[PDB]
Amino acid sequence: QLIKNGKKITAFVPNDGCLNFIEENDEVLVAGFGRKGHAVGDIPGVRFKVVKVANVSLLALYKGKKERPR
Amino acid sequence: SLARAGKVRGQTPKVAKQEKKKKKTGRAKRRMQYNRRFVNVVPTFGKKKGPNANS
Amino acid sequence: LRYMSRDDFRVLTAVEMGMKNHEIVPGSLIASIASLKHGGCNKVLRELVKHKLIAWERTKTVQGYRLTNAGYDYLALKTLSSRQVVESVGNQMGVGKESDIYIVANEEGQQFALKLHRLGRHNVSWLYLSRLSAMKEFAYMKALYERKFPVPKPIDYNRHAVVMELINGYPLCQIHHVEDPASVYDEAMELIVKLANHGLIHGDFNEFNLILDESDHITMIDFPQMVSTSHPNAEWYFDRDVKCIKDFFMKRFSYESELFPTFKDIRREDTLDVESTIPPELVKQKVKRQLTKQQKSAVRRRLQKGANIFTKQRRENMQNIKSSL
Amino acid sequence: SICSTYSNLYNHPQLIKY
Amino acid sequence: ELSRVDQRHRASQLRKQKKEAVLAEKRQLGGKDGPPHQVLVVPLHSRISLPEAMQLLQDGTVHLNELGNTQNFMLLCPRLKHRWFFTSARPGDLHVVLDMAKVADTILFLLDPLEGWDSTGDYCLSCLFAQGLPTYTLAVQGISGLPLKKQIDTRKKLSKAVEKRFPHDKLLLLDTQQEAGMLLRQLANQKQQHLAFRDRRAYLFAHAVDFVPSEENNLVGTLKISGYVRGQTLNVNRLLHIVGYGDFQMKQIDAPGDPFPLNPKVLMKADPGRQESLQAEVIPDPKVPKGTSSYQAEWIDEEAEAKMLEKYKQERLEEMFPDEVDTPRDVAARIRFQKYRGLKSFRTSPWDPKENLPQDYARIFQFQNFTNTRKSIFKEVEEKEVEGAEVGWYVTLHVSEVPVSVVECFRQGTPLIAFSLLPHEQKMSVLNMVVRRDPGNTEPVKAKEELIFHCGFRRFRASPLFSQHTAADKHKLQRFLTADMALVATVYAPITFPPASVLLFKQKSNGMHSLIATGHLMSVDPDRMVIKRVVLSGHPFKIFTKMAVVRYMFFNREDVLWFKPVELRTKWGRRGHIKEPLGTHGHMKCSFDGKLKSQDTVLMNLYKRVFPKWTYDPYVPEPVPWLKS
RNA sequence: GAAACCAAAGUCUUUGGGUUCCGGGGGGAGUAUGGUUGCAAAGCUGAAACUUAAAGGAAUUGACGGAAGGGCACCACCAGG
RNA sequence: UUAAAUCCUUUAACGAGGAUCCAUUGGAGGGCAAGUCUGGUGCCAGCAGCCGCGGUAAUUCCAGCUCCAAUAGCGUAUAUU
Repeated sequence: QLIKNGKKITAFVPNDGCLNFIEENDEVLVAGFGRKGHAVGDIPGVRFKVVKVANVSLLALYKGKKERPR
Repeated sequence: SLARAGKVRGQTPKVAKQEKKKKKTGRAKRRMQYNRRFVNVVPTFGKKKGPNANS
Repeated sequence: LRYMSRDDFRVLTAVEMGMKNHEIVPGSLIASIASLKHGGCNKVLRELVKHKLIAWERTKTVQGYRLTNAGYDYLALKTLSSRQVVESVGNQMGVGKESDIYIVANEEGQQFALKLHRLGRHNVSWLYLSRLSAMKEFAYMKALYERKFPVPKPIDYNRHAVVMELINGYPLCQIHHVEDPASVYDEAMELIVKLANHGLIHGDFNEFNLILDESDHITMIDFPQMVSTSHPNAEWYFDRDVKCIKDFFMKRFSYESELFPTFKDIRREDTLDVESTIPPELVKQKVKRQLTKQQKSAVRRRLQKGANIFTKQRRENMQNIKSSL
Repeated sequence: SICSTYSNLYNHPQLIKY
Repeated sequence: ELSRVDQRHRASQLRKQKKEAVLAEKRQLGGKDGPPHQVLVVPLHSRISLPEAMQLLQDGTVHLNELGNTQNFMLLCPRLKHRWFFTSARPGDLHVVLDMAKVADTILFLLDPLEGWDSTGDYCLSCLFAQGLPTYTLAVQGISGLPLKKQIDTRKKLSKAVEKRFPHDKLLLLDTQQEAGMLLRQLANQKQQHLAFRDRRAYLFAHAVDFVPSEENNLVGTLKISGYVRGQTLNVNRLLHIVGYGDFQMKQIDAPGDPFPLNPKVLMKADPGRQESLQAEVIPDPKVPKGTSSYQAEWIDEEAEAKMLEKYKQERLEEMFPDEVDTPRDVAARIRFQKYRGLKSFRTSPWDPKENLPQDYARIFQFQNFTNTRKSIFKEVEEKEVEGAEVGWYVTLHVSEVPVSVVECFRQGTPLIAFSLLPHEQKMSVLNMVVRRDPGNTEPVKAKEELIFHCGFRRFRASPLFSQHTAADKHKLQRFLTADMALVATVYAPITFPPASVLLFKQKSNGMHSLIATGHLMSVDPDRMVIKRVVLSGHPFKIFTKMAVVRYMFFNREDVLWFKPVELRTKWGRRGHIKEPLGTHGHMKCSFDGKLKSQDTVLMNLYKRVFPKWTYDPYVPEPVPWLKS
């Protein structure tokens, strides 16, 4: 649920086991998928992907470069 | 019903990276890219082999 | 045996829907007519091929699945389980040429006999001819039991399966001696006159279609061959069956007949030879039916793209061409 | 006798009701 | 919205809603109505002396409170209109740091200039990050103690050293009283990270503790914890848990005079007998000739280090191979795997959650619907008001049954924090925690190993069961804690309400607690079944098309006959099931879907339900300061 | 000219004789809503949210016809042993 | 140098042998430059802008090795040409 207006969004969490980093009631930076508003490839009705969890990037957390605070 | 999260990441054996000598960088690397392609040319009848081609 | 008891009903019935109209049914059609679960039916099909439930067909262009002999058998037993007639399997099985006899047991523990038609043109036609055979046999079985005949009691019919009363004994062909030959002979001769009274001729009334119960009671089975008395050669099939029994008791038991029944009685009994105005509740149902049909048509076209086999064949040749150049 | 059991449901945790 | 002005008016209304919501949250803290602003300080590197900067930090008005070893103080000024209460902790001393950062509103990290932080500091930093950071502020000391030529480059070198933990945060230096004033100002006006556990409960930090023994020979009496209520409205009928000493029912609350107000005896409530929440952790009520045979009759110091290397090899055998266990040839296989069954499919095939249960389950409490009770309890805290003492009030608590050791260690230095337990939090259940392994340690950790848990404000030893973190009913047991996987630890523990941070420690040597795994608390229920698997290997040595002969899977004849309904599978992907047993030795004919390779291995999976060991004790020893080997 | 075809559907990358209407992947949808005309039924005008890798036009071989004609076979029948 | 400094420039001394004073980010089926290499996984996890890859020999996933493109930069989302 976005902060700046309050709309609900389904947002795809990218790499495998990256869902485990994201916990309920956490700050999440969401971005577009790539196609400006199309559901990209396989996933139906999902336009957005998670980029950061609690101000650290998923790309770092997967690669084991940083720790996630809570 | 089903749905593991990151099954294949935790099942794969954690293989340690081998220690190789450092690669040359910049002009030095480009020099080596030039000499590997245009200088020591080995004759072939039709050329069907690639640069990375493993078997 | 039957362990899986949810998705296996819906998938196998969907095959039977396509079997009535077409030969080999594609996997694209199956999921559309079984809309309760989407996507995960393809792994169910891979569990069905483990058993003798369905067969795969990938000839040249035709890609899909067809129902097997044993796979058609499981569907009837699954329907009979819901009607509370079949629960466990009895092992005494007399494997024949036209049909298989299976012992079945209910919730009570009472043992009944089950007939499964095994007619063996493509397999699609063979599993349709078995459907008409059971419906015809059950029709005669109901008709005779109601009219005082010593036949097995009809219980239930499902596609090709027929549940009957368990009369246990030996067929007349494998009988050495009978304690009272005369009383058994007169019982059998009465039953030919009985059928002729109801306007029926057995046609093949032999020692191969009669079973003795404790050498006292004669039981009749197998009824797809029966003919009307309106037939021009009605007395010929009548006399041939009489002479078949007349000679048999003289051959096996050395009993010569004192009574010679040759009466034509048609018919003193039943002729068995024939045998703001629109409420919002309705509006909701009608709107639902429209919206489901729009979704089902779109899912069909999504599944029709599965061609996956066409893409696999094209990829193999391209790798060979680039390597040779 | 093979891989079949009667295993009784006789001991369970006390559950807080809603 | 339409219309230029009407569109703007919409935005103007929403500003006034949000600004009122913000003003509501900030007036609750540090002032005339709110409590104090509790600030914890941690110097991370060993070089840093905290009294050097803490003497700059003190000057408004000071009120120097004191303990045995630790020296924490109150700061009060009407210039900034903000009440403070500072607390200082040494990293490595895990016991103290965590227990008083879980009440601290703000953490202030001190950093050395030439290096980033110490390895000892990094240890405490990994714990604080995972148990839940409040609001962090980074500070330095040796910056102005250097020439201008180096001072520019020193702050740049720090930024790169910091980025690997704190991604983007400003560093405020502490050298002058003017610099420290800038820091205080920054700590006061700050966006508060509301920690979820603290907000739904009601807690106290101890400012002063008095002990009145009923009988000195009994060594148990009445405690007098005086401090500020910070969480929610404190209800006397509810139980109270003191962090390191367990939970006990309290007698009386009283509200004396606030010792330090911003701008300068009577009891609030006595506890009734019936409305009182009860101290009950577990369930109360518990003819043949002479010589002829049977065949013809039918016609008629270094020990632990050796054990460590055994564990290292066991971990390798259970990472390369799933759960391959060799069948014993001495004992019968149907006897050794008595309680085991075969599943057709681990995902689908049914398993009763109330089937064959242990006697230890008839000692805990289940939830009829956990989430519905969780919503009901959380509503009755937020939307309801009770007759108790509000937040900001300086109170004193009287607790009926409390040991002497509580006060003894308080006067030594260790702080007391006491939080009011919610309804059904004294009772025990089966707690489930999803928890990933920390990259710090690489010690092999076995399944039923005794570990130290930190399930949010609680501390205990327990023997967990690690599992797959799935959405299905059955969960596969993991015999070792993997370095990258997220796993569910299942243990008998007194029922706490999510969300709660969960840490796992292990007693090393000399009494050093080593952080192995960090996570959080998931749903708490005993119905979540953990299943232990055993994979029995066999060998296909005679192979015909579709049917093959397998040996070394069993050794008896009726071993094969016992596991007849168990469906086999194969390393190269073939799915089969046994047909006939042949030999008196363990040989079997087996049907398959396809033809097996000679290079193949046949294997069947056996499953049993496993429940955790009852090894709950609330007492956990104080660890010594942590160091690197 | 994609082409079947077209002396126009030609004189078009060698692109400009005058001039009116009108289309811009398929759906949603010629639906809602507003306006207007209509006694009414309706007409004219006329969206969006959202969904989908396609929707289609020409031509071409003929896997399959539950299409038709022939021809052949005691691994088919007929008359038989 | 400069208000005074800093930086640059100018200069004494010390400062380089590969386990260093160690270069990164993306990718390696096609589009599109570069592996039918090895292990793991088995329509699962996942990847994939699109076409698609995965249901036991995976050139497409997770790794290892190897190679390619850009190079102190390089990915990703969005507005726009």
